[PDB]
Amino acid sequence: DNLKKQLAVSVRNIQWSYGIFWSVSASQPGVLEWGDGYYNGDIKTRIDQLGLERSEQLRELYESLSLAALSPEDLTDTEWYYLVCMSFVFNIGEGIPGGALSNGEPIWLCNAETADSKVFTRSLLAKSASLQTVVCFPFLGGVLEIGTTEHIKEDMNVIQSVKTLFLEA
Amino acid sequence: DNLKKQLAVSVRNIQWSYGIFWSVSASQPGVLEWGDGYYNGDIKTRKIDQLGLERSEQLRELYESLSLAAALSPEDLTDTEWYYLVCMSFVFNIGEGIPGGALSNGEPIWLCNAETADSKVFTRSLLAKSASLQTVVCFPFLGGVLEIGTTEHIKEDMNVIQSVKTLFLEA
Ligand SMILES: [Cl-]
Ligand SMILES: [Cl-]
Ligand SMILES: [Cl-]
Ligand code: NA
Repeated sequence: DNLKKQLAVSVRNIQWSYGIFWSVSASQPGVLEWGDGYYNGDIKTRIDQLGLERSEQLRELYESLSLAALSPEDLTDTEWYYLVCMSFVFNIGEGIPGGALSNGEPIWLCNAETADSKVFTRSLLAKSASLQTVVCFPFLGGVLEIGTTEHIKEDMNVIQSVKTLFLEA
Repeated sequence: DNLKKQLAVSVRNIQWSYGIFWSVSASQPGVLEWGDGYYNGDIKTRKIDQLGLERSEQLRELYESLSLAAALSPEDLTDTEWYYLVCMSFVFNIGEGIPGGALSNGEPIWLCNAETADSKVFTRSLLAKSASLQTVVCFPFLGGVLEIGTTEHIKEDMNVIQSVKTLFLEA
């Protein structure tokens, strides 16, 4: 699809730090890759109703590193978490996105920064980005991930609220 | 084992910004991958470390964390350090880019104004531009490819390649 506006409305509404849609590979069944995202976090360096520009710029920088443009020194540590997630690919069963696809239900990580590296492969990247809460759930034939620098106890109403905001955007 | 001390002596001696040894994949004939490097460029942060290996070891540690005691965070790096770090991800087919070109041709490729090089010759010309790297040189060496680059404009000088190989083997 193109999911950019849906991701933006839903992340900005719940006021979390970022969202990613992990989509199933066209070529490799049961392999998740980066589909699209929205970055809603802090920046240190500077009609777009939904503030898509910084997300489009982080994407452009990722594409140039992986072979008003941003340079690497412009990013916060939270922006680097967002950008390096674009490189990640998950086998069904693998990590929190692969886990959520296989299990067919949410994985809600509180204290994500301390999660076992075999449950959450990104726990140390989360720690450097001050990301505390990370949530993955099956949605639209892929996996929707949201994370925040805030500590939020497991609340299935947040997931319901994102799916609804997403589908009505 | 490793080339870290050899790379350090030779890059620090010629006073260039960095060196990389691209080594042929054990698994894939004619594919180059990152073997080892030495970063000799600017920084913005701050047992005897004679050759200043620590920052190179820290840039490697940060790369391994990004690809899944004084560890670096991404915000700590200069734009030249980012060139050095993202090179660790790159893989080249024989014939492909300047390292693959150097392996295939069996001789040096000396890029001046590397920031303006055609992207089919030098895949990294825009990364070079963001890192203020002007001169990039690859040549076959030890069954792989040695790459050196600098923020300076240095016209083609095969005596630089001779001095690096000699410094490298006498290190
Ligand atoms: Cl020094
Ligand atoms: Cl290249
Ligand atoms: Cl030059
Ligand atoms: Na994970």
